[PDB]
Amino acid sequence: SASHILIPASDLSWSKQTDTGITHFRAGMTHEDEKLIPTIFRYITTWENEFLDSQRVWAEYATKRQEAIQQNRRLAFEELEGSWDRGIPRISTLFQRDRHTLAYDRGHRIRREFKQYSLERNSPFWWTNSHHDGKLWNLNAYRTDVIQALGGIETILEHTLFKGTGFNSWEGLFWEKASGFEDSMQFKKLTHAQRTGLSQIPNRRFTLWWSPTINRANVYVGFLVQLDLTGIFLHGKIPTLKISLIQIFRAHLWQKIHESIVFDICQILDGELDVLQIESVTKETVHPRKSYKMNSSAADITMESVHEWEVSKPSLLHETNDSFKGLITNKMWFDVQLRYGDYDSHDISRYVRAKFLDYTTDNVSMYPSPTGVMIGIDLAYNMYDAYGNWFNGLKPLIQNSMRTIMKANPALYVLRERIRKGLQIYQSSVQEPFLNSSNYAELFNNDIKLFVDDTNVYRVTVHKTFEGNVATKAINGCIFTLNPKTGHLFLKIIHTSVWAGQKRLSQLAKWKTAEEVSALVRSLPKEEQPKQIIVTRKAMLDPLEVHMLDFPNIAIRPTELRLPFSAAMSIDKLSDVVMKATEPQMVLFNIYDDWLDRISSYTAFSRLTLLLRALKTNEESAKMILLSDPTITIKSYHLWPSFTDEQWITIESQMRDLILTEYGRKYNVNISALTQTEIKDIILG
Amino acid sequence: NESTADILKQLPHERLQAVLEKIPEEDLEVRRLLSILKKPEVVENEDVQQRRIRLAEILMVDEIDLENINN
Amino acid sequence: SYNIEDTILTLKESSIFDDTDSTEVLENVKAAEENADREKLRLRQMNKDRRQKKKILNVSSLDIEEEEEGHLIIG
Amino acid sequence: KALPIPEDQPKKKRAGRKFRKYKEKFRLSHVRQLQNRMEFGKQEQTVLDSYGEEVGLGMSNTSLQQAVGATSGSRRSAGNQAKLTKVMKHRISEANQQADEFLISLGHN
Amino acid sequence: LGLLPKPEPKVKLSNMMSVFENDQNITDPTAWEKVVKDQVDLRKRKHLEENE
Amino acid sequence: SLIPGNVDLNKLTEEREKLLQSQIDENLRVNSLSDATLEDLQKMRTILKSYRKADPTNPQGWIASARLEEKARKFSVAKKIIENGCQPRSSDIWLENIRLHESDVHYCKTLVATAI
Amino acid sequence: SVLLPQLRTGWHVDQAIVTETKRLVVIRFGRKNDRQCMIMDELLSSIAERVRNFAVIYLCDIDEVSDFDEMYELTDPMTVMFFYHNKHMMCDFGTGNNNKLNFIVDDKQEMIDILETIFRGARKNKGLVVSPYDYNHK
Amino acid sequence: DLKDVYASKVRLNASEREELALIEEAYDNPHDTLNRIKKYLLTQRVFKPVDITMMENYQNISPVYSVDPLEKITDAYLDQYLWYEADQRKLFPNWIK
RNA sequence: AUCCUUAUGCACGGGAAAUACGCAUAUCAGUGAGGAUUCGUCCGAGAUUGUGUUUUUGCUGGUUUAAUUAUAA
Repeated sequence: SASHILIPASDLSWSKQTDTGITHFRAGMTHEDEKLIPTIFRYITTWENEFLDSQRVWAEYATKRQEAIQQNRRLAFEELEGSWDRGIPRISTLFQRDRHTLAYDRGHRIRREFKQYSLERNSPFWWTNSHHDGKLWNLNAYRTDVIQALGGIETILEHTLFKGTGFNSWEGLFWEKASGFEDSMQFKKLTHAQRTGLSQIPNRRFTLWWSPTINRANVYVGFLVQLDLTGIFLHGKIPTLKISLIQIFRAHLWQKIHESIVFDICQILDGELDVLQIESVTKETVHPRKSYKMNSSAADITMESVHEWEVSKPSLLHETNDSFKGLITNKMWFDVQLRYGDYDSHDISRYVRAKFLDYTTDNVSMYPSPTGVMIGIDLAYNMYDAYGNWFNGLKPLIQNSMRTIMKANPALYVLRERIRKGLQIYQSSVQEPFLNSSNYAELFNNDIKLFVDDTNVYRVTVHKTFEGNVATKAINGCIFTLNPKTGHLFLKIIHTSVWAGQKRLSQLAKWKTAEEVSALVRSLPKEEQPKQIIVTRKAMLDPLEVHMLDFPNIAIRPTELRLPFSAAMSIDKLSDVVMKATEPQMVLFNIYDDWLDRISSYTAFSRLTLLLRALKTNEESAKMILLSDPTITIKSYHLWPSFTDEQWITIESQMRDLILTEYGRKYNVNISALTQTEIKDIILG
Repeated sequence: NESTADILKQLPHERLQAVLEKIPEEDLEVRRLLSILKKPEVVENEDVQQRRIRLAEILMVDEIDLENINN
Repeated sequence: SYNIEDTILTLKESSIFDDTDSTEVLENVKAAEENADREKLRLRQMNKDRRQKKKILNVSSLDIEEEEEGHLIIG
Repeated sequence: KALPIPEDQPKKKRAGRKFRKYKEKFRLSHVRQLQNRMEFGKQEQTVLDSYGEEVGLGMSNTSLQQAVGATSGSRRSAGNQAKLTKVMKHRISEANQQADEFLISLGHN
Repeated sequence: LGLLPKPEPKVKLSNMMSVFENDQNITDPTAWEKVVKDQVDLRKRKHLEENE
Repeated sequence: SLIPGNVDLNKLTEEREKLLQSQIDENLRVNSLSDATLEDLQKMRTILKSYRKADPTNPQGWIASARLEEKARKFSVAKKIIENGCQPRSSDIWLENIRLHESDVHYCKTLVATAI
Repeated sequence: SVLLPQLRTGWHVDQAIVTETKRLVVIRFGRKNDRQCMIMDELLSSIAERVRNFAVIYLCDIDEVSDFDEMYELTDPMTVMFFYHNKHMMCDFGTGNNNKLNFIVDDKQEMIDILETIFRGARKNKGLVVSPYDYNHK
Repeated sequence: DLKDVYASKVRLNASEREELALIEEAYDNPHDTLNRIKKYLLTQRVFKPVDITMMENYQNISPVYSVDPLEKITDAYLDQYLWYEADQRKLFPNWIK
């Protein structure tokens, strides 16, 4: 902005909800130099000031050059780090990595003006390459000064729906550029009209995101209308927001919310008959259309007295001091009313006591006893209030009720999705698609790849005895990595001695591992360094990255498949090497033995997944199934007993059978009910 | 059991395929019948069978009457 | 140093910065996946029963909340 | 020629192996998505176009790689790497050899 | 029109991992290796055969 | 490949000249990417803090929070952070801190001296 | 013009509107001495064949047959109306009168996006088509 | 400098991806492409038509030319050269600016 | 009797492209389609015109509980 236009003081007021109570904010009571949207004019340096800095800066340059030269040294990067950003050729130029090839570029400035002719796009900066000169301005600071000068983020978001999606804090989230969605819809085949229709949506996400302040009295004036079945008003047609709001409320969602809440409350007091001595409580019948009818209202929940109840002056959920001596009466009700608010009125409380005092003292509103509590809710902001008559054991209950509820109802939570689609905000987890059973076949593609296990790295194992109890030891652990193609393992054993002098071994472990991976890749010539390194435990995303930074090519996935690579340690030869380890070391193996020469990597990996997936289950009772033929040799070379192919047909038939049997036993779904899919998922997860 | 077998025979490949069936199999007899129909006696590289086919195609395309009506 | 249980125990998965200063646990590898797959299974059979037999769940606030709800050794 | 008919059609979904490699072209990459995701509340990375105008690459670098300016190697799809049209291809190669024999005529002489 | 047998996917080693034909893709790893391998040699034979 | 940040020319040239001259003989931190945002810098500070409080000793940990941090900023932060964790057997900590904090023959040779 | 066929009777009208099965019906109501009723006649003259698949165009002077004037409320020189399976198609232009049409559209491509857009809407049975373009200020 | 029209673009149209192809090939097998250049210099005197479309300042219409991507290469090489030498030999004096 | 070669056909394995390919009673076209240059020559088979598809052809993949009926009166 270059212009003088300032912040109407009414727009700096905001709100927040504490469990203790609503807290409010206005910074506008205190009158100061009133608030101006900072404008470009201050963020730019007059050309003079620069050029002058060009003389001097270049001077101290050439001098200090002759200084390091006077040492036969070259200018340390250090000095000029005093000031980079100043001078017309600037500085970072001199430190550009590529300068040796730019000296061979000449006459750029004549070109860059001529680019006018060769091609179309306007080139509003034609007087510099940023390679030669560097960068001639920073509008960074501007960003901040606009935010702050608008009163800090929160005071903005109060202008949004963002409370509606009810993320607690925004700090984990990413947007979705619309341009992506739009383009991703352009590669299809679209009529020119269809094409224009992709102009809109990147608005339509906007006017939602701003709908509270766009939609309000002070703005469109005009006359209200309601959306069809719901409780929202439109000061003007706003043809976008209408449609998108509809798609936020369908299946008559408004109601289903209402009912869901009320229903949950009676499910509360229902349990509470005892505590308060309430002779009963009823969900009333409701004119089905009540939830959104505004002018008039009826009660909802009915409440009874073993003897009677001492009412109070009607008060607010967060208020403390009570007068029960005020009255004594019998039987109570509740209303649940929803309003979907604006930035104009986002504060419910006043909305409550307006509706309480009104409807209570109203003629047409029908509340069987003039005793009962108003519970309203802001859908828009997730706010809630109740201004009721009061008993012992209500507020201490009810507060705890609502709290739990806002975290709970399927309904509300089906706003907080269905909206946060419309806005397309997402929580950030990881974009990287995991291996799933669908994804699975890709493993055998031609990428060099690894699996990595932290499970057995730290092992203190327990056994039962005669006297004290629980024989328990720290054990040399295994860091179990493999490449399913060549079947080379890597075991980094971590010896107990390293563990001793540290605490809180959880994190430190994972870090030990992450290093073992980084260096372990560094034991590989890049020809043999892999691409997808497939993590098991999610938490290993972070620690690998930091140590895998220098290897940008190498993508890291976790999976959803629980992979039985720890049960390998059950193997004799393995636990031999590992249990005997006196020091942390690296030990290679081929788990495939040679199944390769016999049959392809795929199967070879499959049957392996069988042996393991069972060795988490039948374990030794499976180990007999391996050992049921003594005639058959296990070399020092190999691990698995060699066989014929047929013999494996038989084995894998058995092994296959087990995991089913024991599975459908533990989980008591008979084997016979399972789809081929389902079975193999069970083999995998 | 009609429209099926109809389209089935009405399909051009089959419809030819019967017309192949009846014609003799020799170099000499067929090749004769070729040159009688005026066509080139031999096409550059073809083993006998393909020559027979080559007739059948010529018969269908032109919609000639049968080889007896040829003669 | 905190335990959950010739049995071996391994460190349970925990995030570095989310864990920060917190009590660390020792679980059995087979028992973790065991319990998790029992619970998740109980959810699946209830899915097939609900969607197949077309029954509507009671649930709501306290039930879903309780669903959100879902020994030291010296060595 | 008459514009066909506005009416949409049920999608034929045939995804082979072959057919897939023919798709990878027209469908946004992975990286090309990790542009689009704009980290909330925090200014983008942007770079300067030819024209210096800023192309936001929003998430294309995991925030650990912003602090170090590590750019990305990540994954580079060879699937959509642009390739010549048929015709143009032979004009290229053809002209290349022709110029090369002309050259070798400057080679021996 | 039904007269002929509906076709079936040819399955090679490279292709074997992919095929979602119902048949023991994992469960029988080696018995599934079997039908594939003997499938290929079925064809290959039929080639040599026909030539002869 | 067109994600614009990744490009610098000089590496390009060395790689290409080798490709060309080799062919014929057989025939016989870039400026473009904008600076680190604040709270990301804050994040790396945090994760490095957790990885430091992993092991107080084992200097490679502090070394990371030295080098990685020092790559975006350094300034006084890095120097005080390297002087802290050095509280000495490994000549490596000294190889890095020498090369860093020295800046003058006097203090250069104080990191020389106490090291010796 | 010569491409555009014309109507001489309210009988022609309602038969046409009934007797075009599968595609939109477009009718200009306007008086030959009007200005726009020439212009718009041209614009539609250039789109006739190009749309002929999913719609069809007819010219009707109010002065010829003024019958419908009362029932469809015809003011202005030129009002185009769209009928598909005998139903009056209603596409809100933001102009403030959702029914029918009034003013002049100055782009072929536009006009096509309209005839199309409405069409596609009318094939689903939605009574409201929402124009691509809000020209309201007209 | 034939690359950086694109470095923003998400979606290459047809003619583009043709160029960007060439730019990458010649950018890959240089010795060949250089040879192709040198020949073009030493002989080629005929060229494919070149296409105008006009920019706008809304005030001065300016012309805009577009050339076959091939030819554009030998050009941009040559041009690059002439400016390199010409300033190596100090042809252009001060006041041309 | 063996081999190579050549072309064509049936195949088998493998890769590549699907801005490619068609189609046409079109129209022409070694009786020159088209092109080049060092201006002496050289090269020598399709081009035009219209038209259709072309994020595709066929197929196949996964998520938005039957009837019958029994008492002592």
